[PDB]
Parts: sequence; C-alpha cells; structure tokens
Amino acid sequence: RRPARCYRYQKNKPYPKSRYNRAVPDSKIRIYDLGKKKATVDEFPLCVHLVSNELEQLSSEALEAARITANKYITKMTGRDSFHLRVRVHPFHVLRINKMQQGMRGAWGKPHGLAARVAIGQVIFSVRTKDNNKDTVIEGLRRARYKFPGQQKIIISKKWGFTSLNREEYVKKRDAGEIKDDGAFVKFLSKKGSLEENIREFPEYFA
Amino acid sequence: FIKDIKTSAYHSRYQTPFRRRREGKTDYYARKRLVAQHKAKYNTPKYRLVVRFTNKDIITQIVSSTITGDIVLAAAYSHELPRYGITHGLTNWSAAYATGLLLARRTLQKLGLDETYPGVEEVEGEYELTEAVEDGPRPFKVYLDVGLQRTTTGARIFGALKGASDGGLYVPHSENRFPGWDFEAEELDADLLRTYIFGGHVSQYMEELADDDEERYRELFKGYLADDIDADAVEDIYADAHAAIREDPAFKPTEKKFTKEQYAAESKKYRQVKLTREERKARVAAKISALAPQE
Amino acid sequence: QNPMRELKIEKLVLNISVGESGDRLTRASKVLEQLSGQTPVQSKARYTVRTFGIRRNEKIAVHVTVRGPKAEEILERGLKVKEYQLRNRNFSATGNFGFGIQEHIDLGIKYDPGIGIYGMDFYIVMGRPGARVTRRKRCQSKIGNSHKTSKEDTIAWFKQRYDAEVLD
Amino acid sequence: KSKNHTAHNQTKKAHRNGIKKPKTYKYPSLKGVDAKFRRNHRFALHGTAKALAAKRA
Amino acid sequence: GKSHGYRSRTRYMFQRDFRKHGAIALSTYMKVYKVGDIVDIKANGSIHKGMPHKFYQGKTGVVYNVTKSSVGIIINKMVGNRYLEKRLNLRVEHIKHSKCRQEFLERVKSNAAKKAEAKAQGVAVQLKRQPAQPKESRVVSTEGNVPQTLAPVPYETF
RNA sequence: GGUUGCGGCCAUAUCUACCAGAAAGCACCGUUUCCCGUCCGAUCAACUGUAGUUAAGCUGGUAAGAGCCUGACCGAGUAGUGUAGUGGGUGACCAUACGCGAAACUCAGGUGCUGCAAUCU
Repeated sequence: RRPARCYRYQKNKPYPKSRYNRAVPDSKIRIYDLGKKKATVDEFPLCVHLVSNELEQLSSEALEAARITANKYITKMTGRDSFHLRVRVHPFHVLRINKMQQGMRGAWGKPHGLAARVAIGQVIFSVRTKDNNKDTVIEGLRRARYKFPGQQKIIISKKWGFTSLNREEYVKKRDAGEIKDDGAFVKFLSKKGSLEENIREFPEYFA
Repeated sequence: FIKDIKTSAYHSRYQTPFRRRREGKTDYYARKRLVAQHKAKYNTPKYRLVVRFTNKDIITQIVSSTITGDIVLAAAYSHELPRYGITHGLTNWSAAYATGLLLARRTLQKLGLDETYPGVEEVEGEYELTEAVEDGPRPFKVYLDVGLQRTTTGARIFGALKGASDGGLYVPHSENRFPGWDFEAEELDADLLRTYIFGGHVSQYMEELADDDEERYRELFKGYLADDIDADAVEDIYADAHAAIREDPAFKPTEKKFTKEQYAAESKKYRQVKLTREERKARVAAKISALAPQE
Repeated sequence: QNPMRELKIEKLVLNISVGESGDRLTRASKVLEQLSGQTPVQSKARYTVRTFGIRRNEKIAVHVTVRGPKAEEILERGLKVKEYQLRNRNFSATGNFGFGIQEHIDLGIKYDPGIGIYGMDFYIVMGRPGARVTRRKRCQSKIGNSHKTSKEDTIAWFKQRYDAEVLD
Repeated sequence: KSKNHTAHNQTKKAHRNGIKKPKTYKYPSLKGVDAKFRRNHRFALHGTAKALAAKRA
Repeated sequence: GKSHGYRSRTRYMFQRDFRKHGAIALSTYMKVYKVGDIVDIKANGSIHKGMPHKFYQGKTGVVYNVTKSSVGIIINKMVGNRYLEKRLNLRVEHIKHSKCRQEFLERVKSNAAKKAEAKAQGVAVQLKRQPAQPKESRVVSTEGNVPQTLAPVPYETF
C-alpha cells in the first residue's frame, strides 16, 4: 500500500466512482457520525472543529484512523454519550496507480484507494459538546491531527452545535419560539410559507 | 408512499407551453408553416383565412401576420347574416358559405377588386378556382386556416372556403373535402354540392320530419314555424341573401348603445380588486392573532 | 349547489382477457358482439410474458366500450349477477367502478355449449356532464375539484339507484 | 518518438504577414446568389441602361 | 482514434437552452433579412436543417443573399494568416438581427438632427461621441453627511 | 372594463387549494336524415340555437402558498480571476499591487402585459 506522500497533493481532476470508473475498492471510513449522534441540539452547544489549513487530499485510510482516535480518546475520558463527532469529509475521489512489463507505454492507472479532497479552511472533523467537556474533546482532536498529513488546526466555534446560528443568535431564537427541535437538527420557523402549515408546527410561537 | 410529484423542484424546472397552446387554442407547429413567407419576398404579407366555428356562431377573418401581433384585414361573422336575410341556422354549411362568400366581398371592396373577380355568380357547385385575368391584377390570395379544427370530408370549414373562393378570392384548395365526393371514385356529384350551398340538406331533414315525427319538428326548427318558412322556401332565402351580399357587404357596425366609458364603469362594479402589501399584512396579522388565544 | 352535476354513466366496458390466440379468442369476441351488439375490438399485448403464456403483438384480450341507454341496461344485467352487492373496494378512488363475473351464461342469453363459457370484466365510468371539456380538441382542460367523480359520492349514487349495497 | 503537434510560434508567424483582411469590394460577386433573383437582376440592369440613354436626349 | 465530426464538441453549444425547448416563437420567422443586414448566428438545436457549423456560433456576418427559407451570410473567418470570406447558407431560425447595427443607425438619425438644428440656429455643433472624461471638480457637502471614521477590522474566526 | 377571433413576447402568464362572475360572449348542453368517423355520434362529422345550466370549462379574487420574475452599499467586493514582483512559503499554497468580478445566501417588491378586428349594462 503506497505511502501517502504520493497522493498527498490535490493534483488530478476529481475522478470519482461513476459509469466510467465503475471499478473501485470500498472506503475505510464507511461510518461518519459518532457518540451520541441521536442527541438534541440544546444538549451540545459547543462545537470544536478541526479545520484544514492546506489544500491536500486525505486518504480514507487516514480519515478512519483519525476518526478512531478522537473516538477512542473522548470515549475514554468523558464517555460515549458525551459528544457527537461528525466527520464532514467523504472520500469520493479515487486515486489511481500504475501497477506493474510495458514500461510507460499505456501507463494509465487502475484504482488504488479513495481520498477526500480538502480545501484550505475546510472543516474535516467536528465535535459538538457541552462547554464543560471542551478540553477532553479538543485533546482528542489534537491526537487526530497526528493521523492526518500536512497542517490543520482545531478551532472552537462561535456557532451553536452544528447549527448555523451563532451562540447568541440561537439563544435569542430558541428562548423565543422560532426554533423547534427536529431529530438531528433544528428547523426554523420562517416568516414565509402557508400559515396553516406554519401554525401546526411551532405552536410555542404565536403565543 | 404515494408518488409525490409537484415539488418546488418540479415547478422550477417545468416549462410552460406557450399560452395559445396552453389555452388549447392553436397549432404553432402549423403556424410555423402557414405564416412564414419566402424571405426573398421580404415584407409582403401572407394573408390567411381564419375560419372558426364556435358553438352557435361562425367567425371568419382574413388575417395578416406580423411580429407585432397578427392584424385583421376583414371580418365576417355569421351573426351579421340576418341583415341579408338568414335568421335561422348560423352554423350550417350554408351559413359558412355565406360568411365565406361575404368575406371575399368585404375584402375585395376594401382592395378595389370589386368589378374584376366577381367570383362564381351562377353557382352550379362546380369546382372552379378563381382564374386570373390576362394583363391585369391577380386575385387576392388567402390560405385557409382550419386550425385546431379537424378537416373531415364535408365539414363546414370548407363551406366558408368555397364561399370565399366562389365569392372572388383565390384560395388554393382541392375538391375532395367538399361533400358529394365519391370516396371510392375520384369524382364530384356537383348536384349534391348545390344542395349544401342552398341548405338543401336542411330542407330534406325538414321534409322527413314533417310526416314522420312531429315531436322534434316542433322542438327543432322553432324559428321556421314561427316565421312560417317551410322546407322548399329555404333555397330562395339563401339565394336572395347571396345576391344581397354581392350588392352591399361593406360592413355596418352596431348602434353601440352606451359608450365605452359607460361600459367599463358598469363592468368595473363586478370585477374584484387586489390589495396593498399592508392590506395582506393586515389579513395575516389578523390570522396570527386568531391563534394566540386558541379560539 | 346541485343542478348540472347530474352524475350519469359515461361508458360501460366489458373486457374478456384470454391467454393464447385463436378459437377461444374469436368465440369470446362473438360473445360480446351478441351481448353488447357492437362489433368489439381485439387488443394486443405490449411484451412477451412466457409464464402467463403470451407473445407480444399476438392480440387476444377483447374489450368493448358501451355508452348511454344500452350501457345502463347491460349494467343492470350485470349487477343482478353480483346480487346488487359490491364491496367497499370494487370502487375506484376516481369514482369509477367494476365487478368481475365468471361465466357469460348469466344475464339472459344461453349456455351455448358450442361457443364456450367466458367471464366478463365489467367496468363502468361515472362522468358528470362537462367531461367533453377534457376530451375536446380545441381548448382542452382539467375538470374542477367540485366536479371530480369521487368514490364517496358514486357509492351514494349507486346506493340510491339500483337498490344496491356496499357490504364491507 | 518524435513530437506530434504544436501551435507554438504559430501566431507570431501569422502576424509577420499582417493578418490581412478580406479587403472587401463595392460590387461583390453575385456568383452564389439565388439564380431566380440573378436572372431578373440582369433584365433590371438591361432596363436601367436603356433608360439612361433615353434621359440623354 | 481521434474524431472531428461536423458537430464535434457541441454538447453544450446546441443544447437547446433551459426552459426554452420545443417550438420556436414565431417572430423569429417573421423578421425580414434584406441583403446587407448584419446578423449574428446562434444555432437552434431543434432546427436541424440549415444549421450553421459549430464555428460560426457567435460570429456575426452580412447577408449576401436571401431565399425561400434562408439567408446567405458572409463571415470572414481567420485561417492561418488571412481571412477567407465564407458564404454560409443558413435558415432564418439560426440567425438573429445584429443589435449593434441598430444602435448605430439611430445615432446617424440623431446626428442628422443635431446638425440640422444647429446649422439652422447658429452653426456650432460638436457631434461625434467622446470617451468618458476625467471627472471635473466639485464641492461635496458635509452638511447632513459627516464622514464616518472607518477602520480595518480585527480578524475574528469566520 | 367584460367577452370572443386571430395574435406578439412566452410562467409577472405555471401549479396547488378555496371563493365570486350582472350583461353579452364563451362554454357545457339537445339530436343522428344527410356529408363524415369510430369497437362506441365519447372524440370527430353534421343539424338545432330549439329542451336546459353556470356545475364544469373560461375569467377574476384570496393564500405570512410552491414556482416565476425583478431589485438591493443582503451576502461579497467574498469566491474566482487578467496582468506584476529577485513578494512570502521546504513546499502545499498564500499575501500584496494595478484590474475585472460571480453564484448560493438574506431581505424587499411584484404575480401577465400587450397588438389588431368584432361585440356587451
């Protein structure tokens, strides 16, 4: 299995599994969400990201073992129901390889493994949590840095959970009635759409 | 499950078919063909003979087509026919032949081709296209729009054709879809065509119902027994009309009764008005406040 | 309010599907031609099934469309065979309905042992006036909501006339 | 082995000429134009020639 | 093997449009292309006959000929080092009138009147166009408009 | 203003659900002798405008509507990018300088207009 330095940079065009490539191995990271993924939005206010600072590809192989450290560390310290890691990066891109008699006559590659192309500032990992936990999350993510190549840097967000609302904005909107909790993620009452449809849901609003 | 197929996605993506098409009004596939003239003729218009049988009326216009929006040269409605004699049956074959024949004579008066191109005066129901006169102007050439109506051997549309043809227009056409054409032989029974020109096919159905079933003969034809116009006088009505048209078809408009402005003011009572942005917000605000205390 | 929404039988259809193509077919054709009076039409398949045992474009299932007075009389002959007792099903959500019988021997006629025995898919379409609206060429359009022949209303129409029942 | 294609230098080469325009002319070749039109445009020109002779009198 | 067939690489160029398939609006066919008219060339997938070669998409020519369903259009295409005039034979449906000539023709009609008005009144004209000049001097008021002290902001996360 | 005929641009015109329509017109609507077409006068054909009706169509109006459009120092002068450097950076890429400059997003407003001909309390 080829050392990651080969495929590290984002060189070739995004070449995915399709009705041309068809043949490809599976990913390693076949599972993205961890811990208490069923948890409610209000439970885990504090998002800590792990953000690229680099325009590098990430082999699935790494992404699994990065995920498995932040899994295995956070679960060790604060437990399984402590947090929700969501990997926000999907090995779609396929890496080829010129395996080998012909030399370089007809040297186009067969598929080797998947990789997840990652721009600068792009989130990779994100662990929502209670603000109490923070360090025990981070310190897991600091271990998952060691699995990845290049550079990335963990960043405590000023956004509620994964919710695009900021920490203050969310609290304003929630303690009103504009927010209702769905399963995963918060749905917002608009000022738009059929009112009957908007009244049935969000009965806490309008009162 | 059910199926679910009118998501935002659908609408956003969906293409509105023109509007005429959407109001099942017209065949743009045939408009393409019918309207577009030789570009090497340039601005010369291509006049096209609109013929439309509404439920209980005929409308016949000779139309030119522009980018602007197709313009009318002359218009003959069947409801203008009682000024020439015909009260009863204004969706017949004969009525068509009236409206058709009249069209020619409307237009030909408004093109200065009255005297030359009189059309078929005698009317034997003989198949004759209006041949041109040597060393003179040619006849006004109109192509028939059937449109989204069907053409079926012996339909009224071709009445209005044959009228216009026999009224002086050159309208390129063929024989077969006139009635009395032998399906099993390339021929015309010219006697059977006269009859349709002079409501003769109607005067036969008059004649049969006189003896047999006087139930429907009093139901239908109430116009005929009221005016005391019996079967065999129908020919003379259409005959005299044709001549009456040939005389003086130059179009009088209606007496009006009430001005445009009076009309509008009267219809404007019934049309409902829209609402300001605030007036909708007032309704929504009222709807919101109706559900804060629950009832 | 209710004046013109009169709700009458637009067409009655008698399908006799058979799985082959020959004598059995042409007899089943004759049956309808004697039943309905009108010369029925032989439909053809879309694709070869094998298991059922038909090839594509082979033609066998015969149907006939009937409308007006004669349909009303044939319906009444059919519902006699069901005993004026359909189901809560046997009723389209589209306000139409049918009821399949075995053996054409019922509703008058004879056994006719030479011609053979055949069931008959009765299916009836309830359409209110202003159904031309849709089928007319110049200026087609969809029928309004208030005028859509419904399951609930047709059933009540069917309970009203023909002293019939819903059963389930 | 040997290199296959290029267009290197190839514009630079073209601008040593100049990239000289078509040049254009009053009276372009009526060759190619609709023969129906052409035919009558001859009689047209036959007509106008005769008329300019008549005006010189 | 390489390929360069008549409609090579058109995937998107003739791809009809979005939400504008099917029948062509009838004004298209009405428009009168006299000889000398200047015309641009957009292909129209739909209309397969008389379709211009993928080159001339975009290109803008002159009408040298008109006929039954079609104009001739001379487009001078560059080729190597020397523009060969090329005579197309396109159906109307692949043409549009050139708006660039329309604007110019108007500007002539104005330049007729600006001269006719001026010579009648008192000669003085100035009636070319002129490229937007350097802005002239002016007073700008602080009254009801006191200038805001901006500053570059500190870098926050996002 | 309403309606009809033919139209132009082709959703500001589509769609969904619910209301209103005087006049005329439209329509649905009645009939099968004839021309005509079907398995079936449903469609198409013809005949009547008579027996009936605005139920449907059609039109108009309503909806914190879907869609559609239009706009905005709404996002974003961002992303991208043309040119410049003996600028940075191991590199990956990035920062600047002169330039051009999006899209989602956010909010606001709108929801057919219009030509010719004819007709209507």
